[PDB]
Amino acid sequence: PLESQYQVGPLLGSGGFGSVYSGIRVSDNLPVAIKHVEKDRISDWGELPNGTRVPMEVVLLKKVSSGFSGVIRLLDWFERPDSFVLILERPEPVQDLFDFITERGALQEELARSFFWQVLEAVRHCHNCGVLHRDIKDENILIDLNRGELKLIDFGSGALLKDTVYTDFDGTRVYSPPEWIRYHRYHGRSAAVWSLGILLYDMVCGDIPFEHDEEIIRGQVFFRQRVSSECQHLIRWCLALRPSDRPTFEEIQNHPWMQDVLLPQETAEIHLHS
Ligand SMILES: O=c1[nH]cnc2c1sc1c(Cl)ccc(Cl)c12
Repeated sequence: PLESQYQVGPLLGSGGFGSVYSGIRVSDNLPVAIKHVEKDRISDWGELPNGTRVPMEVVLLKKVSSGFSGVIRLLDWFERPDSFVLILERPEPVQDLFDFITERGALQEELARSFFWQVLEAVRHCHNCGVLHRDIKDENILIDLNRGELKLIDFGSGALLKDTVYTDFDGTRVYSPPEWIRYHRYHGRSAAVWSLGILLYDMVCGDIPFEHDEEIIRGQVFFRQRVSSECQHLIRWCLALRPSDRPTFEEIQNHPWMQDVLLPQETAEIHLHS
């Protein structure tokens, strides 16, 4: 044990999630990301199937790590006196969706469809595993640029999925539903669907629809870019003011805008230029 196991490269990012470095597993030259989180910046703690005091983020990542490639998988973790260190898979080359949208602007609908579909599969996988992400947004999605595959990251604001009301939240406010803003109360699935509507709008328009609380509460969607009526309808459906008026995951994936999605590799070859 100990970081004789890993060679450390450049800082890849830092923010609310901690600090993430590029890394190489010395053992087999596996590319990895190395994420440092300060103990004092951790509020939510859980314990393992084993039963040790770990950050909730480790509990959640363990529950979603395995066969599916929709989430960036936890390979290992270490405790330090003042911090935890997490070793995560690193696709190469990779770009986060926020940066991809910054570089390219509003996405063509065919591309947004494939991207949005993969996000839905990823979020469904988390929920099936009993994990609520609570911070779905472009900054928390990585693109494996050669494979055309999207991967969910930073579960540091998430929770165990439950069927009762959540009264806490520490994700991104501008992706948070009106019921959180007004009442400080939400249910996990319908909150997630709201965040998915914001993300979808973000993809086809090149920015998020709401910046202020009053915009969120009003729920009035203005399309700033040319977007098909089918896409507008799905977006408007996801952004329903009443949580029960929002579509289920099945209803989203069965929507006419979602039909005939590109395969990931088709997506990379057409849009990411493989
Ligand atoms: O978990 C993460 N949080 C924040 N950033 C990242 C991760 S993984 C990862 C990988 Cl693999 C490549 C590049 C970045 Cl910036 C991140």
